[PDB]
Order: sequence, then structure tokens, then C-alpha cells
Amino acid sequence: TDFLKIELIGRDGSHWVLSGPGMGQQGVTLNPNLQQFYDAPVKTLYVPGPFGEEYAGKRVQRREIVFSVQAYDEDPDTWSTVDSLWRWAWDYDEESELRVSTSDGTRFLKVRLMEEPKPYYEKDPHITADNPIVMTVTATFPYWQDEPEELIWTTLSTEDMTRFPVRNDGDVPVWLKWTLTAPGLWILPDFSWGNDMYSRGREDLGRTVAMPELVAGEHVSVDSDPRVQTLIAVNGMPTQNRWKGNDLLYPLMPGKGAEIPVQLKNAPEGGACKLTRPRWYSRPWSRPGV
Amino acid sequence: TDFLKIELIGRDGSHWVLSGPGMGQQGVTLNPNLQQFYDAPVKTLYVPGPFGEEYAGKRVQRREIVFSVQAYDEDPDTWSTVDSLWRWAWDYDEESELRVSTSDGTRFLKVRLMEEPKPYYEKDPHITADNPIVMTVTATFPYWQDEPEELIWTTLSTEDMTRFPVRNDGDVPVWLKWTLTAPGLWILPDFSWGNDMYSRGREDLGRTVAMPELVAGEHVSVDSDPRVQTLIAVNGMPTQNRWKGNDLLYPLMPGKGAEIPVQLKNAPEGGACKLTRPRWYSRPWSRPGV
Amino acid sequence: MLSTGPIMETLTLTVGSAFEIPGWKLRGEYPAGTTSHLVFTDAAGGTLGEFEGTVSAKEIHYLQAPDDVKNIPHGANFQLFVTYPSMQPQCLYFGTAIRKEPRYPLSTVVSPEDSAVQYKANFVGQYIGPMWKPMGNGWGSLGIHTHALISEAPSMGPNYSLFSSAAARWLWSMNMDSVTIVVRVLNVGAGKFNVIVCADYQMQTYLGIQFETGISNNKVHVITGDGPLNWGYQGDAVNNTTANGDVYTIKYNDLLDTISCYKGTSLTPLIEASGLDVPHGEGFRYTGLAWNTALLSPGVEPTAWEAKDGV
Amino acid sequence: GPNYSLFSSAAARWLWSMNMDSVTIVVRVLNVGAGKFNVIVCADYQMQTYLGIQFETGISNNKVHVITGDGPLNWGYQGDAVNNTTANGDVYTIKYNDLLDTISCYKGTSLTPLIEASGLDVPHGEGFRYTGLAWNTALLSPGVEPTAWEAKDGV
Amino acid sequence: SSGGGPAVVNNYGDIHTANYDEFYKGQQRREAQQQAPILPVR
Amino acid sequence: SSGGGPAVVNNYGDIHTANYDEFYKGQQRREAQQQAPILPVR
Repeated sequence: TDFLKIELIGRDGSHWVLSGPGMGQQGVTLNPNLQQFYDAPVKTLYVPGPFGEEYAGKRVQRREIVFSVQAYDEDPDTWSTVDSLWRWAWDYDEESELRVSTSDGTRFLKVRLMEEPKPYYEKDPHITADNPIVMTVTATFPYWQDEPEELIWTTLSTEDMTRFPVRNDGDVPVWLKWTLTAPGLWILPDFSWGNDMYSRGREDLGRTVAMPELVAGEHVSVDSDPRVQTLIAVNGMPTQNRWKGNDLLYPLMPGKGAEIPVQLKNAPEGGACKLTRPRWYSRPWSRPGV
Repeated sequence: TDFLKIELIGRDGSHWVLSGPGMGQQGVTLNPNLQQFYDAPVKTLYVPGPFGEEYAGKRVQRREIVFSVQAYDEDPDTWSTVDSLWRWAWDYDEESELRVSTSDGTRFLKVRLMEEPKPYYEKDPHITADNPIVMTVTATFPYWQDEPEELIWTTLSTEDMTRFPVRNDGDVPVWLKWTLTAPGLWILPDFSWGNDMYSRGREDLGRTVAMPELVAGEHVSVDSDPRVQTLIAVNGMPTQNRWKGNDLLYPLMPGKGAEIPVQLKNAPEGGACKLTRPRWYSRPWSRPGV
Repeated sequence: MLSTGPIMETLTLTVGSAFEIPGWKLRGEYPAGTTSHLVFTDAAGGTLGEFEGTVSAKEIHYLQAPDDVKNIPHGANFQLFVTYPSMQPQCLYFGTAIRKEPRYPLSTVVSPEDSAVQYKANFVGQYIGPMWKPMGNGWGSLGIHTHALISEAPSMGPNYSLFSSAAARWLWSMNMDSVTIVVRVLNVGAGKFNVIVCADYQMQTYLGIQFETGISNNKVHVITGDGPLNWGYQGDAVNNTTANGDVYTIKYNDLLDTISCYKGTSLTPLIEASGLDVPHGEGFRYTGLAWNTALLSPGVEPTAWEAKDGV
Repeated sequence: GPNYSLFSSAAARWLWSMNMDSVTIVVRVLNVGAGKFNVIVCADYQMQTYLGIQFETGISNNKVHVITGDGPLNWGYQGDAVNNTTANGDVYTIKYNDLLDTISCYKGTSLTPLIEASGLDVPHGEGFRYTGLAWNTALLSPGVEPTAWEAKDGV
Repeated sequence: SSGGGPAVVNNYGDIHTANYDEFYKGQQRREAQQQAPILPVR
Repeated sequence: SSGGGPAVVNNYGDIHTANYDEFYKGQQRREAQQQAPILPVR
């Protein structure tokens, strides 16, 4: 339909339109009954209690998508070319992009082959030149995402401050990324946003943490997501070694936003900072949530 | 179909055409619904992570092909001859070739009887003289193979150097084999090709390993394949003891190739170097990729 | 669905082919003065193309030269507007332009092997760093000497607490056979300092320029490799008195098969050699330095080191 | 060079493009006759406008020129001509420096510019980073032609 | 297909084919690895 | 008939009905038989 478009950008850069307007132009269409495609799989936890079981929390699980495509052409040689190109568009080690475009925008999922594809019918595929490939792909990162929102604040003063507007319009908490120039001592916000995960929801409402004093040439990236180390210098200096066990603890909870403050001190040149706010969603399409 | 031809070269050298042009001339045809025949079975490993599970690598699995053949003939006696010949074409200990020829060339698979064949219908086979045999064969090496490329370099000089042109056109890495004459000191390339499985993908871009000095009659086979010992002296001398912990670590990564340098020094009677490069694929047919 | 809206559509582009939208696809009733325009923008919203349709009584026809659309990438988003006379533009279709054509990935991508490299080191931090691999005398054979008595920056040399000679191999390799080395060096005593290019993985064979200084042995040699700590003199030496903070450029030109050394900003080679019997090519593009002194004190040592592909 | 069985003057462009404006071209050539060989810098995708260094070999025109291109096979000269004899195996380094807006040619190992030019009116930036070669001979025999070519981005 | 059959039996874990002998032997091997070096030679 | 049902489940071995407590007690009894006569009386 014209309300939904599904595309695949392979690991080699090839572009396919499985469903939607212009689907099947490259020879591959999407068969029905695709699973674990819409909602992010989450399992909830329960402890024994006096009234049965008590809620203990939730964990989001990786997506195990199983879907069939149909590769077709008029002649078997061109069908063989199409099938080979489709196979080349996938890999186990590196992930290809799967984009869904609706009136809510375009959200992409990074997927890799979980196991070998299951191609063709019972007979040889050159008889038909129109054969299905069943594919079991997996999303290690299970959330659908959009292009992150980026803001830049530069200054020439030795000491300065700024406000970054931030707002999570998605379904799930997002983890902020910072890029900070050197030299200079930065103070970055780590607001709880009312999140009570550490039982400090309103104690950490205005939490600010000071990064270690960066030496010349030691521009740092401070990624708060748990997949990656928090502090990483671009010159290879061990910055987090000088941070005494400090860390950024809180994601940007959904529906929360404010003018988070960034402070720069002891910057003789006057540095710059960049804030990246990811746009993660648990669904290929969803109306914005206030 | 004429686009795809399937043959079997038995352990006794018998040639059978199961599918394609000339199928059934030897009395045996191939039945549909053959499994684990096209894509190499690969299992992916996943380890717990912040957002579910994180990719941890892939392991290729041995192929288990379950396929049916039909042995047919007009008279029961000659049919029995055909069935006996088909059974004689197979074994458990020794492998036989399964060759697929398409517009992309001919690629073979070494398969052996995984278990006893399941022949015939429920009634007396001589009634119909046209009976199916269910074969469960296995491929210990799961990659479809082409004939490996062999290059020879012979020199009469005491010290010389050559450039071997090498290129991996397949979708999987391959391991090179060298046959070096003696006496003489050889230096062989162990280029990483950017492969970063020893955390030295860039440090070992132009890595060369110096084999131990070879005395007269100590011709060596230097195979990078993990299945076999790297250095094997033809006369039985322990030549890996003079190698000081050095080894050939890297395969030929897909899509990579160059003129790798081979050096010979201290050779009173010259020397000969043979390079064997395997040509491995994960599919019976596929278009070239780069 | 109370209000009129566009239809999500797609466009097809091909290199060397004229982009064309047939009139019968953009049908309807269009009075006189109606104008249609197609706008192509990118991910940031910047307009990368705009074309005018040929609106007729009942059809709209688009036809553009291939050079007009060759700059439109795949994934660029289009918007087709129709405008009736005395009215605001009304978007009919919007979507994405896909390119149905042969795909050339190797043209767009650049491999790491196909990239000129540039390396730099200054030793001002008083530590060796992970980019230098000791050679000849094994791990821990290198060191940094401050030279605080004179107004000079720290320099790299052998670990004189253990050795009087050493070598260092720059961890990564060059991508070209031709290579330029720029060294700012200090002469604080007698010794020999080798700048080594076209080296193998273990620095067994290489070309090099040797700066030797002493009581009466201030000269420059062209050397070939016999191991990371052994070398062979090639050609005649050239007298050269090295002073503190002297900048030397060692350029190896592959097509000329010539290794030359220029002192300071001189346009004429201080030393030059050609046609040396040393392997070149892939596997023979590592570089490094070496030091050898009779006494256990620094001789000629590099304060600043720089390397770059090509000459 | 040109395929003299059916052609006399021929131009070639490198398939890929430089990523920066400054460029260095090291060419080892042979002089097996009389003709003109142009090293082409800062060309477009059709080699319509470009800078170049032209080596002319002949009885009286053993020279080097700085050229500005009008099409792949037609060009005009800029500045004077520097006398230069080219032998077999001669290596020439043509460097275009964007900061100085200069085009220079060096011979062999010496770092002094054999020829130089500055301020030439050609477009630069994106779409004008293509290099190439050109050969123009009056006869149907090879003149001055490259046996080795290498390009490096930047100077 | 996968959800609701053997592919979810795999998620269940050791409900179908799984023996006690090698599990006990592996536990014993792990305990032996832990305790063997610290056991006296007497 | 036999191949492909419970008669091959028996070949599979302890996939269906098989208890943990009895197996553990049997292993403990075997270990006790091995080690009891050599334990001291003190």
C-alpha cells in the first residue's frame, strides 16, 4: 500500500523495495507473515510474594525476525542474477539496514543473518524463476530508530554555560552522547528525569557531573549508553582512568525534556560541545507521544 | 533444466547425472526436496548484553544433505544391476564428489554416507523395478569447492624473489598451501588482508614470516589450514622446533588479493616454490562479487 | 481523511538516460495557466534539484536531460506540486528517487590500502608510546632523554641503562613505495643514527640514511639492511656536520628507484643513491629508526619524526 | 599511448578522482620519438577545463609548457617555455598546490621547480579533481610516453 | 513457524534431549579444576 | 512404526520421563561405595 514502504539497504549498499510503492522493481518482493517485526520483544520478571508474584522489572530482548521474500524474473538467468544479488546483500558479521517509511517518518532496524537462508522450492529454481527465500534475521539492537537530533554549542570564553533543549518523543528511554573539545573542564547534566531506578528519582533531579580536566588535544566522546565505554579520548589517552569511578547513570526518559545545562571552565582557547539525542522507538510507526 | 546440471562422481570413479541434460542415462535420477544443499549452514553465537543479547561470532556447521534418488529400468535384473552400482558408488570412510554445473561454472562438494541408505518401497523392489533410495550424506567440509589454483616459481639463483598473484573471488576466506624445496631459507607472506582477529589487522598488512633454514632433502609443505600442521617435512625431521613460535595466522580474506612476495636466500642449487590457493564457495552457484 | 493529501510514490533514475514522466501518468483536468514543478531535496532539506513540467489540457509531462538528474542521489526525496491559476501550490506526489542502473560501489568507496598515510611523533610526553615496536634488542630497548641542560625537547634513543644500540619500527606500514621522512634531530655526542625506509616486517632488509657523528667522523652514508642492527654501506660517504635542531628530509622515489637526503631547506640532495638491490612493494613499506653508540650516552637522536606517503 | 593503427592523438582520464585540490603526479616516461605528452590536473569529468604540464620532444621543440585545456585534445599555452631534454627513464613530478594556487614541475631528484606557473584561471573544488594524460603526435609513431604513473592526493 | 515448536523448545532449554551423565561429569570436572591444585601431594 | 516414535525416544535416552533426584542419589551411592571403606574411623 501507499501508507507503508519497506526497504532493505544491504551491507554492500544495494537498495531494495520489498513492499510499498515501487516494490519488486529489483525483483524481490516481501511475502506475508513476518514475525517479531513490529513490537520490541520484552520479557517481564516476577518474584514470589504473599499474593502470588510481585513485579521485578523488565528486560528487552533481541529481535528474531523470520520473513520470506520472493525473487522473480522472466528468464532463469536474470533470476539467478537477482537471487545472487539478494544473497550478497546479507551477511552474518555485519548488519544491513531495514527501513520502514510511513506518515510518521522513516525508521530503520539493523539486522544480520541469524542462520543460513532457506531458498527455493522442492524442485530446482530454474524451472520457475520465481522462488521464495525464507530468512531468519536478527536485531541485536531491538529498537527501531530515526536519525538522532544533534545540537552544537561553541564558545570563545574561558568560562561559559549553555542550555540544550532535549525532549524524548519516543516510546523508550534514550541515552545521550556528548562530544567535548579540549582543553577545558566540562560539567555535564545527568538529570534523573524522575527515574526511580536507583531510588534517587528526585534527589538526582538536577544532577551535574564534572568530567576530568582535559589536556590539550584530548577531545572526548562521552556516550552514556551501556553498550559502549562512557569516556573515550580521540588521542587515545585514558581519560576515564582519571574519573574516580564517576559515570552518567540516567537515560532521557520518554515524555521528558528540559533545557539541560552545560558548563565549561578553564578553557583558554574556548571550546565546543555537541549533544546527540537518539530517537529510539519500539515500533516501526507510532504517533508522537507527549 | 539446462541451466543446472548435477552429477555424482563416486568413490569408484563412476559418473552419474542426476539432474540436468543427460539425466537418468545411468538409470538414476534425482527426486525433489533436497535439504541443506545450497547455503552453507552457519550458526551465530550471541552473548547477553544491555539490550538483550549481543553478537559474538559465527560458526560454520558440517552439511547434512538428505536427498532421494530414483533408480529405474525396464527389467528387474538390469534394474538390480543399476541399484547395486549406485550403492557401490558410496561409502562411509571415503568421500565422493557431488558436482553442480551452472553458468557460473562447476563446483563440487565432498560428501560421504552419514548413515545407511533407506531403499525401496514397502513391497518387493523387483515388482516395480523403479524404486527410490533415500540418502543421508554429510559434508565434513561444508563449502562448495572449485579446482584450486596452482602457481610454480623455479629459480636457479642462490637468492631470488617473486610476486605471486593471489585473489579470493569467493565469499569465504581460504587458506594457502606452499610447497618449498630444500635447501634454502624461505620468507613467505602472512598478510593479514585487514583481518583483525589477532588485534593486528593494520600492523600485519605486510607481514612476512621467515621459515627455518632447510637442510638438503628437507622439502616442506607449509599449509595454513588449521586442520593440518603448518610445517611438514617430507623426510620426517622435526622442522617446527627451529621455528621459535612463529606461525602463519591469516587466511586470504574474500575480495582481497595482491602480488604477495616470496623470497628465497642461501640456496646453493636454486629452489622451487608452489602456491596452492583453494577456491571455496558457500553456494553451488553465485555471481562474482567485489 | 477530510483534507486532500499527496500519494506516496517513487521515482526511477538512470545514469545516461533521460528522466521522463509520461503525461498519461499525471492525468487530470488542468485549466490554462496551471504550472507543475518537481523539487528534489536531500536528507537535510537542501534543494538539490527543481524542474518544470509541461502541463497541457489534460496531462503533465516531465522530460529532463540526464545531466540535469545525474547529481540526484538515490534516496533523495522528491515533491511534485501542481498549481492552478490564482491558487497556492498543491502537492500531488511525494516520495523517494531510486536508481535503477548498474551499481558501482568501488567508485564511491576508498579502500584502506588505497589511501595515503601521514604519521607523526614528537616524544614530548617523555614516553615511548604504543606506535614504536623495539627491534634488535627486544622489548624495553628504547627510551626518552630530556636534554634539559640545553634548551631542547626530549628525544628518542636506545635504553642506555641496558643497551648502546637499538632499533624501532613504526607500528603501521606505508601504502606507497615512495616515501618521505622528515626528522628534526639533535647531535649531543658521538654515534650513528639511521633513518630506515622500505623495511620488511622484521626490518631485515631496508634502505636507510645513516648520520654518523664523532670527533672526526661527521658524515652521511646510504645503507642497506642486514638485520635491524646491522647495515651495509652503499656508495661513498658525504661530509655533514649535524647541529642541534637540524631538519633532514629522506625521500625515496620509487619510479626513480632513488633514495636521497636533503639537509634543511636545500633544493639539492645532500646525499643520493640509486639502483639498490632491496625488495620493494607490498610487505616492504615499513619504516623506522636505529641508533648505535660506542658509549652509553645519547649521540644523534630525533626530537621530531614525521612520515608521509609519496614524494 | 595512442593506438597508432587507427589514431594519432589520444587522451585518457583516471577512473577515480582525487579527494583534495592539491595533487602530486609522478610519471616516468620514455622518449622514443617526437611528440607531445600532457600530464593533466584539476580536470572535470570530461577533461574540458584543466591545468597541465606538456613535454614536447622534437628537433627544435625539446621543451616543457604549462597548458590550460579547452577540451581533452585541444589546449592553450600559459607563460614561457623552459628548455628540457627528456631521456628514457626520466621521472617528472607535477605538483599542483592549492594554497599557493600554483602548478609546478620538477625533474629527477632536484627540488627546484623545473617549470612553474601561478594564478591560472581554472575552476577547482568538487567536480574538478580528475587527473589524466594526453598524447599528440604529427606522425603515427610513439613519441614521449609514460611507462610508469602514480598519483598522490595533496602535496 | 519457529515460535511454538522446537525453536521455542530450544528457548525452554534442556526439556527434550538432555542427559544427566555428561552434566554430572562436567560438574565434577569443574570442581576438580577448582580443587585439584590446592589439594596436598601427601 | 518403531522408528520415529517412543521406540526411538528410547534410543534418544532420558529425554522423556527421567528423574533428577534418583540419579543424584545413585551417583552419591556410587561415590559412597568408592570412598566409605577408606575413610577413617576417628
